[PDB]
Amino acid sequence: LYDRRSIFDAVAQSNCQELESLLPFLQRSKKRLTDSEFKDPETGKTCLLKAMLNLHNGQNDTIALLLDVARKTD
Repeated sequence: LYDRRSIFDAVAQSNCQELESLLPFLQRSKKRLTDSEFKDPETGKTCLLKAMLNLHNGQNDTIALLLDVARKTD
């Protein structure tokens, strides 16, 4: 299972393994990665923006992971 804090912590630490089950999680849950559950309640930022703000030497593998997930889900 996943929630906003878990995804944010994963992308912050560049943990591509932790998000391996995000695609089947969302597909079984029938809910989009862009849904208001994943947006910040105040700023409106999504997990992608959180990943973009945490880059290591200009690289963060979880960005391509998230983009692939969002492509595949809806």
